[PDB]
Amino acid sequence: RVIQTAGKRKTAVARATIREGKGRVRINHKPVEIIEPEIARFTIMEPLILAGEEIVSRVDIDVKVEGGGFMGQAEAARVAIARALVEWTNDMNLKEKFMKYDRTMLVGDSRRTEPHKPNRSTKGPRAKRQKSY
Amino acid sequence: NFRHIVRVAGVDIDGHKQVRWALTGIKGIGINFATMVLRVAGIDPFMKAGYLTDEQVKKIEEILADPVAHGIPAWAVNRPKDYETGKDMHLITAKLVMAWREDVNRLRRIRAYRGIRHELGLPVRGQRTRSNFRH
Amino acid sequence: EFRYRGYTLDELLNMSLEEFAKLLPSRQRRSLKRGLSPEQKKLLRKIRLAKKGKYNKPIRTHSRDMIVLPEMVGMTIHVYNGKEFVPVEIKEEMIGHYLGEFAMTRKVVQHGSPGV
Amino acid sequence: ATVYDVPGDLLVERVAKALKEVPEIKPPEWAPFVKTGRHKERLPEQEDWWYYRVASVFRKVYIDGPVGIERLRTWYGGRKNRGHAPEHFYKAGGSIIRKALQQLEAAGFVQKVPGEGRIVTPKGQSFLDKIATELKKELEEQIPELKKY
Amino acid sequence: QKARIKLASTNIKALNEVTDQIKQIAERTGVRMSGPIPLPTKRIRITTRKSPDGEGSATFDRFELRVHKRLVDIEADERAMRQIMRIRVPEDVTIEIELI
Amino acid sequence: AKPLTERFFIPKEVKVMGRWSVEDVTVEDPSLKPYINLDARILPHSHGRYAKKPFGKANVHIVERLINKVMRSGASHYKAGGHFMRREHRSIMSKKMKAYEVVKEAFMIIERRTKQNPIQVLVKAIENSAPRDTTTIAFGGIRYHMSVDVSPLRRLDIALKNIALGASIKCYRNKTTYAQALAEEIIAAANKDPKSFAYSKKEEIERIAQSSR
Amino acid sequence: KADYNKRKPRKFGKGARRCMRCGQYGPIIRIHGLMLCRHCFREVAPKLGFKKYE
RNA sequence: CCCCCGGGCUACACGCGCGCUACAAUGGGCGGGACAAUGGGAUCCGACCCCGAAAGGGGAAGGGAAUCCCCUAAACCCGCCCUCAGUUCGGAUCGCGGGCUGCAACUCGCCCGCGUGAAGCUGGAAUCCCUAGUACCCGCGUGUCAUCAUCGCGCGGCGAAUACGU
Ligand SMILES: [Zn+2]
Repeated sequence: RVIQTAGKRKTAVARATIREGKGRVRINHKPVEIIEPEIARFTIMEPLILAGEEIVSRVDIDVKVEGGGFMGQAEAARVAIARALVEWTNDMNLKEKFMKYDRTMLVGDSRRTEPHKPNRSTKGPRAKRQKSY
Repeated sequence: NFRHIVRVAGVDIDGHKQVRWALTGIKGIGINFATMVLRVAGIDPFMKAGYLTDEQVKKIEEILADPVAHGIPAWAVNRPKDYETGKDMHLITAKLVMAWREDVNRLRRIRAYRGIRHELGLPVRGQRTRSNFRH
Repeated sequence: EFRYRGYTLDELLNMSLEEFAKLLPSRQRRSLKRGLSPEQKKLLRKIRLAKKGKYNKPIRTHSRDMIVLPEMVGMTIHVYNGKEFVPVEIKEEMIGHYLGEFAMTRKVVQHGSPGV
Repeated sequence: ATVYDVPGDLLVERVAKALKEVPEIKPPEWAPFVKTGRHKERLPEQEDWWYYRVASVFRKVYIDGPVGIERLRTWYGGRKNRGHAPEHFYKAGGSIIRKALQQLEAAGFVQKVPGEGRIVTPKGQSFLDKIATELKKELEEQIPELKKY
Repeated sequence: QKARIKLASTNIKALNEVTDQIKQIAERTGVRMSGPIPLPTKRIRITTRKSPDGEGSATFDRFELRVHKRLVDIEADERAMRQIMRIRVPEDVTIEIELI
Repeated sequence: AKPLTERFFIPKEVKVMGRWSVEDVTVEDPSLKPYINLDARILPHSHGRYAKKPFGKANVHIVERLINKVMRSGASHYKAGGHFMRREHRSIMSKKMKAYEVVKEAFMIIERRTKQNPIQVLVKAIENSAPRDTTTIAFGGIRYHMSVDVSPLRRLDIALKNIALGASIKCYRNKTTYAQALAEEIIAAANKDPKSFAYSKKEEIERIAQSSR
Repeated sequence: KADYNKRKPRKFGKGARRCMRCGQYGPIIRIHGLMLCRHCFREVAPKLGFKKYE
């Protein structure tokens, strides 16, 4: 059987697919073990290392992620992978573990950008020019 | 087996530096023209200077004397379509200074805008002289 | 002796327009290819009449974007600066220049002392 | 086994090392006298940069094909130091890319779809995948997690 | 053998009207329709300065015109065209039909 | 160049950066024990989630706090080591990757030179760089410079800021690097050497405070 | 005599575009075939259908 | 008052406001590897092919815009050179040449190549903006527009420190 999941992180969207296999994970056609940089690789692989060998050596996961930066892509893929694993196992020990570790694995992140306002719109909403009187 | 300060045309360049960057101490030669001349001569610019054979120096000089004949495209040269002869040429320091001088002086001799700006010492091209350019 | 890129005057005079333009810089080549205008051409007629006989008067003009050609050497041309007609006697080393480079608009600034 | 199982760095390096046996791929007359784009300051420091550029163009036509010259220009361009003015992005030059692709064609590694771009041929595919197989067998010595792939 | 209908309007009342009309037509009659399909809304923004002079702090008015878009495919029966072309087409709606 | 077994590193156990443990680390100051987060993690990155809540900083791992301190430009609107440090385009501001790597190298050097756990080293350094100060209080109309005690959370903020500033100092317009500087600072503060900006300022602050008691 | 009274047909420049309501020359909204000054547009926008939507 | 030609608002011993670039290793260069969103588009956007070292030139599919185009962004990662110097930092000023727009480019436009290589080694008294996807850092679109963006209005990328007070 096959299962599909999704994940969102600011402006980025990931779709993951899990099925039976040997333990391979691919993100945009390439393995996760040669993902650079390390700060994104650990981000993506933290749920797998929490789930363990006896669960991950039996499945194969493929993620297609597009939009919004490499860090956002990595977070979205992490979310999708956690959700897919929890569903595929229908295990609750895993869910408790993930929740005590970081509840944004399964739950998402709702933060987006604030629109910009005049008096130096380019910089941001709250930043302004300086005066000297 | 490395000369620590070599003596190239007119100039006593430093041997402690690579050749491409040591040749840069000559007026009329940048890093890019230097790399060109060295790739034509057949020398490794990425090597510590000092082992600059007399014949290598002589060939560098042969090239600097007439670069176009030895390749060196006419668009990588310092003075294309010379006002008096055509004959795209590259000058190093001496008729370089003198050629700058002659250009400015011919501009002054006909009483042109640019010549008068050179005389008075003010910006020549188009700049706005109200807020900046304070002596 | 004067030599413009190898060639002398007597040669530049007999040379064509498309040959001469190959010696000039890009800007003047482009201008002279895109072509002259009614004003410039009436001035050229005036000059060709003056260099031989008919015209016996000074040559005045408002045309400052006009380019100095070899056929214009040996003449005097009065160019407008906005207020007055400045005389310019055209020397061989002017070739390739606009008439406005030899007729200035603003006066040299000699600063006084600041005020309040 | 495939181009997607190894990194682009080592693969481009090894492909450039291997392209030095194809006689149809030789640097042109003006190669040692030019920069790679207006956005550049200084010209290339390596003496065998042609082969690296050709190998990269080859891998790119593989990955993102069919593709033409302007998109490759956009990939190979970059940021510029404009002096006291702020920095802008500018695209690279086209003659290098054209000559690279024409050489790969003459060598029979790519072909042009009549109307949209250029793609690789089966022999080009085999070239790349064999080189990647070699490199992956080498890497498995260090990263034992790649064996399963 | 299918006819394609493009509807554009600044008001959704007329759009709901026309689309329910077409649905009733093609349902009471034997003829198939795919949709209606909502296309992305096209908005025109014009931002200008309030002050007629140059003094005072600068403040800006943001004006926005919105345009909604719908698509339908109707299978192009004969009775279909005859009963479709004669419908109340208000002035706040633009309609364009073509063949495929 | 970095070897490949370090460029492509794969962790298997829950460990800070996959390399260093926490169970062998022991705090001793009962005031700072409950604010030094020693949770077992792999990536110290919280993405700014714990800022809004008042005491939300006690849930952030020390390493993430240090990384965020190191993520700085230097000293604007005040002088440190005698001089302003304003970089403004060559600064690592909003670049957590570089700070991550700096801290990693520093930890490697510390382990190499000490043969202990760099987290234990950092813990003792904090313990020895946390100051136990003076302010201005008005007892009605009149104001006096008084001596008041400090809270653990502000102590921690002080110590981390001072360590990072010491590193930024010793790496200023010199041949030394930021990682080596941070390692030097940490070892010095842990073994109580006056060579350390942080221990120095701790002693100075307590010295002044003792006066105005 | 009668010729030195009418203006040339400019194709580009500030002097090729007017406002059909006020007659001004310079600050003309150019957006989407509209030819109105900023003042006149800000006065007659709702009658064309623009709104706040902020 | 209404039209045409030429000049000027671009003039510079100086005092000020707002900014851009820097005074370097928390970096410069070369070659490789990645990753967006907002908006706009008929004599307009122009993929694809061919010329050209570059700027640019010659043809031209399609597209009245969830269909085609502008559009493989930079900061970031990898390897090599440089190792604390007015330097491989910095990049003003000037010379020769090659192009575009336009009826016209000197006064008074923008781009490209080769050369040239000025101040500046962290900044007193004083003073500005910022409580979270905020501030700092990075680039892009659109308005103006025949040509010209260190500006205004907006867009996403990476992403903190402190206080929950007077
Ligand atoms: Zn009006």
